[PDB]
Amino acid sequence: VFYSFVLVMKPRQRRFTSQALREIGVAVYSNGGLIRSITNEGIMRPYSRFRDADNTPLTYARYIILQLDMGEEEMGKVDKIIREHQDVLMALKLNNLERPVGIRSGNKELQAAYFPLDTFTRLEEEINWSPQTSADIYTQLEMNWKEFSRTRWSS
Amino acid sequence: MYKKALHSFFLKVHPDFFHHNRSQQTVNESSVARLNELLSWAKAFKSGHLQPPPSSSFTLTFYRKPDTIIQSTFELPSNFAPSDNHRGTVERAVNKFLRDLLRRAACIDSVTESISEAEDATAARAEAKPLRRRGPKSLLDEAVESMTVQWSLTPAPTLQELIEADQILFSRDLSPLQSAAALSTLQRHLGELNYSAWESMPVIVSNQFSIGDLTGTITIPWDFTPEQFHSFMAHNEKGVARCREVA
Amino acid sequence: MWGEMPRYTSDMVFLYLVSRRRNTYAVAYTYEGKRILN
Amino acid sequence: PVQKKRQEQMLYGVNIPETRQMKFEEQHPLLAGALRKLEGQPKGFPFWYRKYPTRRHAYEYRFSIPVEMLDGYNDDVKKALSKGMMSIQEKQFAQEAMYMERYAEHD
Amino acid sequence: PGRLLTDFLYQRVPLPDKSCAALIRYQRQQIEMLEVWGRHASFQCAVEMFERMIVTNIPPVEVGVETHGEMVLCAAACGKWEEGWNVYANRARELEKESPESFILNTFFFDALLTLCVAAGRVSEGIDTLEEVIKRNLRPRGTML
Amino acid sequence: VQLHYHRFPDEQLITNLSRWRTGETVRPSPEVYMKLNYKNPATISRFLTRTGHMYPADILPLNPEAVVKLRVAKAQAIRIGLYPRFGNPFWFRSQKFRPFAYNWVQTDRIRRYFRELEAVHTSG
Amino acid sequence: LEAVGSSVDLISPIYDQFLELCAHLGAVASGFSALKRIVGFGKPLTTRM
Amino acid sequence: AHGGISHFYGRTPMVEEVPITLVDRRIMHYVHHSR
Amino acid sequence: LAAEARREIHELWLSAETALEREKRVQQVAALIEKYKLDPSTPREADVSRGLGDAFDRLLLLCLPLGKTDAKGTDNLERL
Amino acid sequence: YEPWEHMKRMGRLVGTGFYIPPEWYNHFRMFPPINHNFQLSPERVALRDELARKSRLVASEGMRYYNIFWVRKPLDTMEKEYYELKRRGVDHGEAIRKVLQGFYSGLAVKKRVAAIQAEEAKLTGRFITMREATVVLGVLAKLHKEQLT
Amino acid sequence: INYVPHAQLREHIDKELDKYVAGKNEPYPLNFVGQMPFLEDGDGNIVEVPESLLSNHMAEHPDSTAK
Amino acid sequence: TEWKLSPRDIVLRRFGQHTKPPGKAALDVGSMRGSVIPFGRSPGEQL
Repeated sequence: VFYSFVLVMKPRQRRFTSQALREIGVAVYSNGGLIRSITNEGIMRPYSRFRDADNTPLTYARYIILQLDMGEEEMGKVDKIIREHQDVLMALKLNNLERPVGIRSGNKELQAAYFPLDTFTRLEEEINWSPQTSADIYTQLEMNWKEFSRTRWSS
Repeated sequence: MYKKALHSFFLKVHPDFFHHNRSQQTVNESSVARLNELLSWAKAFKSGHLQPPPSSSFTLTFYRKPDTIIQSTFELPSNFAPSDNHRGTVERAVNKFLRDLLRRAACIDSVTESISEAEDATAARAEAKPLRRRGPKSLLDEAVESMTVQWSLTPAPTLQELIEADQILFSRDLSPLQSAAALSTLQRHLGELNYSAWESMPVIVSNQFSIGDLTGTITIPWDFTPEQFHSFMAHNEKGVARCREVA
Repeated sequence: MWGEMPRYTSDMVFLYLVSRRRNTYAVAYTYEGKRILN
Repeated sequence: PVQKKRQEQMLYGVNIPETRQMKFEEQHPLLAGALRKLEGQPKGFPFWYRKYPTRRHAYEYRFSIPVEMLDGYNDDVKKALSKGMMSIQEKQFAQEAMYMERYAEHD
Repeated sequence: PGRLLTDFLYQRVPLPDKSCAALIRYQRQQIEMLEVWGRHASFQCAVEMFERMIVTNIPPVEVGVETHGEMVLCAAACGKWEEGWNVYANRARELEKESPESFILNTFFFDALLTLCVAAGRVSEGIDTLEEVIKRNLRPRGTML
Repeated sequence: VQLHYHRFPDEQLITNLSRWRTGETVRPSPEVYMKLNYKNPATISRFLTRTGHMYPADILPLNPEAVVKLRVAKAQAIRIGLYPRFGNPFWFRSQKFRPFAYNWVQTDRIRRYFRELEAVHTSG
Repeated sequence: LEAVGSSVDLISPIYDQFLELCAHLGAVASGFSALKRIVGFGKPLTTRM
Repeated sequence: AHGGISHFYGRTPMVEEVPITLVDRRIMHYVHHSR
Repeated sequence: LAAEARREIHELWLSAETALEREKRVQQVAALIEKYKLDPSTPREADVSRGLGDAFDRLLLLCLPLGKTDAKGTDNLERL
Repeated sequence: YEPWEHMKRMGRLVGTGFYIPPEWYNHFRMFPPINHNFQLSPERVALRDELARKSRLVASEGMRYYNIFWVRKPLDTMEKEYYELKRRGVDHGEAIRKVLQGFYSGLAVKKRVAAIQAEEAKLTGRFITMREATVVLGVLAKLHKEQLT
Repeated sequence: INYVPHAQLREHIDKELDKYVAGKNEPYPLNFVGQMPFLEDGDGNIVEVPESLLSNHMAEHPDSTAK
Repeated sequence: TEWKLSPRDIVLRRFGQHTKPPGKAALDVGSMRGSVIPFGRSPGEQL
């Protein structure tokens, strides 16, 4: 993925959240960009939060994942819009996707021994594995699991 | 050297590839067990501790998949003895037998079998007039290592795993003490004599010498001797195979 | 918020004990956030 | 390290060894490759490899991907690999590759 | 240039139209020096400087015809016809009509307009601007022609 | 019925297969590396002992790549709003990693099973 | 041109015009030998060629 | 805010659930080791 | 059916090694292709091609020398 | 302060002709002081890991038959079948696909044999297995202990 | 990779927002962090809170109907 | 593409270029008490 964005936003009404997401998508499309995936992780319970528009230190927020393929000139505009949006409490940008983190710190041999195409072609979920997912699931993908997952409740 | 030829031969003659003919499969199992014993005691001879062969002369029979019957006879020399000269010459004898078996299987090539014959003739010439001298393995060494690492008979199930296998049964006709007598002192040190092909047959203990009353199972009375069990399974071998096939 | 983090109760009183190099302080507060005693 | 970076930037597969497994792939098998059901059936032998000896011959798309390689792919992927998405390093290499094409003695 | 304007305002000097236009022209030189994919940040810096010049009441700072023309030149160099023609040229014209003779449009302003028209590909607007220059009874420039 | 209640029902096919992998007669793991990211507070808490501050004792065996990845993952988690500045929520969870008696309640079930088996035997 | 680099792709029209020139000149051997160059470039043959 | 969830509720480095004299001594020993 | 196709390909290869007409070999390879259904539209099941192995390349090379101008004699190679 | 320096000094002292050499000088000329300077198969392992990973998942979730015994026999037969495919043809992807098919077929047939034998024995009401017998013995012993207490 | 087109923007964001709705039931997919988000009935209405933090949630906000 | 360079700025060292000049190496000339002879005044020395 070119760029990833995690948006922590105040859990406003459905119409307001939809309008904010629509504005973000319209800006991304108008700036000559593409959205790989937009997902809503629901309302969670962060350890600490402090709103900026309402100045209320309360722990209630919603998380959203947005994957983009945009150039730097337009990604600057998109980042500015997202950061200046009143609803976006905290936006974090992952730009360390096409290159593994800290290969230079790791070793000089690994500095030029990586292929960016694999990371670019894979989605953000494969780049950063979720706790519930596993390589067991990945191998179950190519094991013809439909014809095998038939006695999973035989006991 | 002979690695590819031995791999092809074991692929052709391995019993695990013949499920349609259980008789052929068990014949191949017995033949490969005898071959493994032959190679083991030949390696013992080569190392230096010499013991009488289990069978000085015997015929080994194998069956080959289409893509006949391969029977090769191993014979020991008349002057065979635990002497060092016969220790050296039995290696050539077993190499000749193995190369004959491979040639009948058609896996080896004419050039490589001629090379083996040349090596045997060279060793025979050298053992007469003493020489001096100061690497690739032989056919026997390649065969033993391939049998150990790649083409080996699956280990026989132990009674501990047979407990959870749902294959060991005993009825109320006999007491738990009798069942324990039938199990503990008759399976720990007496399971080596039992046939490998028999290992897939569920075992029941009951006061009767019958070939089984359930589907695909056989029963043996408690406090039996291993010789008596061997005699019974030699008396009846077709019924157990047919029952396993129909099950 | 979850896991090993303790889950408080509205009846429990939070006592703060702050020791200094040459002083010490003991204060208490209710769950609502009121000073039980100075 | 600088010479390795320049060599990788100028040439296609210098970092790939004969075993076709980089050191990073050796140490992190999961981050290097993933499982994909669709087989590479359309991808056969590249019959257009004669015209792309070095990266400087293909500065039109990201990662110096030849145009012929994007045939059975969507216009979305084409736009994602178009010129606008090229990074700063990619654009600088495109400029220097244009100049090398203009003033080069051989490939 | 932003730090330059900040230092001038900190020194509290009465920046005239020539000084404001000089600062904007320095910013424009930086813009045209920078690469094509690096013009947006510089243009934003230019508009921030323009806002500061507009809203700084003390010291006396005047935004004149030359400064507006330089902002139009910045917009042309960046490549923003919508942001340049409909905003800064319109603001300059409104200032001229609001203040009689205090915001007269020089040949430089119309040269900037023609530069923007050429950069954006606008031909009708460029012809209209040149015709306006001709009608206002002042000679054009060689660059304008 | 079971003689003993093993830790996992598939332990027989898990532990035996794991032992057999190496072949017998009877530095971060890749999985935790891919798990190591901002959205996995458990993994970073494994290497962060007690308070959020890390310690060089685990750094010494761990690769510098792993160390920098852990640092950036912790920073990103803090910025996104989880895994707070001080203290690791999964401390005792990481402490696991260290960075023929039949019950009377089963006896009744077995007896009911045998009564049903008696009924089945009478039926058949 | 082949020895030096290039980014644009005019190989097919270039060889088509070269084959037309060989047709006008009578260079059947050169026209037939350009087919090997076309094959090496991987371009398909044309009815005009 | 010093009630319920507080400002230092997320910034508390060491938490031990329940005598507490042993806990306090152990925490002081750990702090002494750290410093 | 894979082993049967393998031995059939071996017999066809020995027949082609023996003096045979080019049209005859074209007919033989086309008949084998149609009887074993070596078609791109065949699904994963009953796909003899995936199991042919050496027979696959043998059949691939069996048809080329007899190309001539027959449309079938070209499209059999195209299908393979 | 070196053995070589001492030897050289003694030698050049003797060379003057006015110093009777000690015996150790000639002896160390004969024996000079010691100097300190001037000085399983990886492919088989990978295949076994692949087949184990493809078998454990299908046996744990797909099959849910944790009571499979003598798992070495199906595993070894499947490995030998993989080799047979590798020799009969190219069979890389085809062999990988047939791995799971063959292993699942073997597990299914063994499980069906075990289930039908157990159900037939239970319906007949005879042929109680060893696990059931020993569980009966254990629960009877526990009830005996309870009655004693 | 199934990209998000320009047309299917509202019709995708609405579905993403209603991914977690009480009425739909079904096994709700775990979030990216691997936990259970607060199930919302609609327009920001907390209904279901995880049992691990239910006590803390009730203590912080009393008279809240959640399970 | 474009070269927006300025020789006047390059020569006048606008933006403050720096060259890291040599230090005592150029300045030092040794003692000039006598004449420079081959192998120096004291060829070879033992410490």
